[PDB]
Amino acid sequence: HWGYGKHNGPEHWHKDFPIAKGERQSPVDIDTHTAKYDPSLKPLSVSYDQATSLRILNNGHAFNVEFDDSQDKAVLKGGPLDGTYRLIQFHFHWGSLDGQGSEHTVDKKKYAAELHLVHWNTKYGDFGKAVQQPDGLAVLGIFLKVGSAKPGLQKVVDVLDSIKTKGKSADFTNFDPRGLLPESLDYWTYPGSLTTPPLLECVTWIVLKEPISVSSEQVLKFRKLNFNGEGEPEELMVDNWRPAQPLKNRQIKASFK
Ligand SMILES: NS(=O)(=O)c1ccc(CCNC(=O)Cc2ccc(O)c(Cl)c2)cc1
Ligand SMILES: [Zn+2]
Repeated sequence: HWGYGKHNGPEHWHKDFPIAKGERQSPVDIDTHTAKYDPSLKPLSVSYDQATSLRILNNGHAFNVEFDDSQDKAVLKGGPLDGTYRLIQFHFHWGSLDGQGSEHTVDKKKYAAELHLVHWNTKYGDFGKAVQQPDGLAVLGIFLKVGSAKPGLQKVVDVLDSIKTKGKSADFTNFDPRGLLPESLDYWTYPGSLTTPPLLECVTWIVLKEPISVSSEQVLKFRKLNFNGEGEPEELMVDNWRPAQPLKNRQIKASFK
């Protein structure tokens, strides 16, 4: 099916998923000098105190740390968001080299990786229904640069050996996602889509200005994962990012000056 190779990559997705050339596709390049400061935006509220992580899965495209979203245990509110959005999972997109890997770019600059904390609007009952709504999801994006290690990410790095191939999963309870956040919550926001098929245009993107630093050794372990399943020829899971798409008729708002 779809992937990140030369024959099934982003350039090919539009054939099976025509929405790939849609009105509000993601990611996009964030031109910092074109974004408009919006004084009406309310403070962003990240409430992850009662977060309940459950499992980590290699789905052949990336790895997901899944949470229990049967109640409002971990939610995102405020900012450009109306209502409550529950955290369902988080994952990353990364490159084969430190100079590439992120999906969104800042003034054309590419980061080593990008973290996506996915949340769904509770007004819609379940994730499946939410992806069919223009304001169904809220994804918090965090850029990762290479430098000093991120203590809060090590627990994720150390379990990757147990889910090397597609389809593999492992118990991953008691993980605190608050350990992956930077100091500042300053952000940029715009209406977009999922960055992978089905590419549904149901996302309110909130991208933080401040990146987090991770060590070369931590990102190197991300690159040892496989796109393939067990017993199959090895294809390293690297460069699983979609490039920037046309902004078209959209405006990016900033929470800061
Ligand atoms: N890179 S990104 O923009 O943050 C991002 C985030 C999340 C997704 C997963 C979307 N999955 C489905 O749509 C399948 C589904 C369909 C019905 C369901 O009930 C359930 Cl649970 C799942 C893709 C990309
Ligand atoms: Zn993503």
